[PDB]
Amino acid sequence: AAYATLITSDAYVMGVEALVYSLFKARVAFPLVVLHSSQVTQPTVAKLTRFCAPFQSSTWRISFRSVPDIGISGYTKLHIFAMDDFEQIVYIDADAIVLQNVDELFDRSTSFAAAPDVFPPDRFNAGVLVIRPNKQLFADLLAKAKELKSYDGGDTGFLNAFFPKWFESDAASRLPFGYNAQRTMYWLVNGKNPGYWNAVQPLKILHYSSNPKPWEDKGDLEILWWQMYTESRCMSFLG
Amino acid sequence: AAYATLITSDAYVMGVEALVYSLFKARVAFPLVVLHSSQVTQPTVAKLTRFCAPFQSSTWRISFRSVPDIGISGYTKLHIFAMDDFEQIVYIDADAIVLQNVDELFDRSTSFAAAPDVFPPDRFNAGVLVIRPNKQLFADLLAKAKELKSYDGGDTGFLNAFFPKWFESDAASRLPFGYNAQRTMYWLVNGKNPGYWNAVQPLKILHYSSNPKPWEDKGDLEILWWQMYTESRCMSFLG
Ligand SMILES: O=c1ccn([C@@H]2O[C@H](COP(=O)(O)OP(=O)(O)O)[C@@H](O)[C@H]2O)c(=O)[nH]1
Ligand SMILES: O=c1ccn([C@@H]2O[C@H](COP(=O)(O)OP(=O)(O)O)[C@@H](O)[C@H]2O)c(=O)[nH]1
Ligand SMILES: [Pt+2]
Ligand SMILES: [Pt+2]
Repeated sequence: AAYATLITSDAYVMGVEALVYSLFKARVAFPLVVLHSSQVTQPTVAKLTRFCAPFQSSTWRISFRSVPDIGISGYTKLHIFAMDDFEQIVYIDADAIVLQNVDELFDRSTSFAAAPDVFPPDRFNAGVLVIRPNKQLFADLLAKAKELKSYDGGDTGFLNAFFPKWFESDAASRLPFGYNAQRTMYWLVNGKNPGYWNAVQPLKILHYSSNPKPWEDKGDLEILWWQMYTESRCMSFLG
Repeated sequence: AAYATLITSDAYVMGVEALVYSLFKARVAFPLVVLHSSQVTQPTVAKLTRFCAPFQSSTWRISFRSVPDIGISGYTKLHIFAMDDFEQIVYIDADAIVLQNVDELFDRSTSFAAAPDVFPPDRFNAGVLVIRPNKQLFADLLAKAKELKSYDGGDTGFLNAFFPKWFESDAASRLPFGYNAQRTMYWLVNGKNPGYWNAVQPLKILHYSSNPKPWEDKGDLEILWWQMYTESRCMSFLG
């Protein structure tokens, strides 16, 4: 079992660093694999590998894996389904941070789990996926991605077309919102109805969906992201 | 089995009339019970009973039932759980309209079903409920409503505190969004991402949540509500 994340552009390296460190703080008991695609230049990989070295120990390994891009690079995320040297992968977008240990995600007995999106709430968001690799399933996702249109133009829209009955699936396959709390909801409800956000408990993974990404630019949640990233620099360089 | 709706103020009579007529157009094969509470004056009841008379036939009965208010009138909706001369009730808010026959809602074998809210998407909205009356459950809702706080100040927040594990329940108890398509989502996504709304298919019940209510005041969905209400006047008075 492993955590995985993904970087397909140099610019997202800071998101990966914030995420890596948040997993270190949470003391996750499972290794992490960082997938990087062709468009990520080698210096950025080396910089990221250096950043991560002080968090390596006998009890937690961070490893790196080159993966090829998948165009429509928008589908590069599909590679997790081919990572079949692992029985189970918990995948987290690089624009997310872990606030609390989520090791219990690996106790779900299902081949595919995801949390609801906000729009519409009976579809899932592809930023947090608990999957069991299956190279045959991977081959079918590759094929069907030349046939199925996505309602949001990206991997979330595609994966919902490939799994249109996710809302009907068992509770193991449907993660509570606190495992993928998208800031878009906070943006929309904080000024008027802050109680809607406070009802998301426990809040374990904060997802910084939509744009700009916090490293591309000061709301309360963005402040929380900068708290985590800058602490990660102190601990990497000075710890 | 019956459809039920609720009016607790004179001002909502137009919402009830739009809803009644939309159920007539959809040719629902189950009778409708309109609950009215103390605050609704008798003339408004008589006017509503007159409005509904041309839709009475040997094959569809609309009936009226006086119910007492339940304060915190915000909980008056809880009366559906005491309507135990019916095995099953499909409850619909008066600020909703039915676009397509929903008779299949009565085929769900569950005691309680509801559709997700948008905020957060793992809680349910109380505007469309498929329930099995149970006077004992009703007594407990009455009692627990003097103990449990609601995160939205109303019946939706209360019912989610009373049923906190709804998201984990089986598919029978979790209605697709198209059974309670709240216009708040359309308001929010139409200008930027209209494809999010178009992905809600089939769209069978349109819910005009938030304020103003369309009869209290011209977007595309409000135009759709006025199309239904004014047609209902023509058919009532002239048909
Ligand atoms: O320019 C990009 C776009 C995407 N990604 C990777 O693909 C994931 C999904 O894209 P993104 O999170 O930006 O989309 P959103 O969540 O806003 O829909 C990101 O988190 C990264 O892991 C990336 O590395 N660089
Ligand atoms: O002033 C009111 C408020 C509520 N209701 C009834 O209670 C339901 C729930 O209230 P509402 O739909 O206005 O709330 P919202 O959907 O905006 O949260 C309404 O649809 C009506 O059936 C009513 O008749 N008059
Ligand atoms: Pt993301
Ligand atoms: Pt409503």
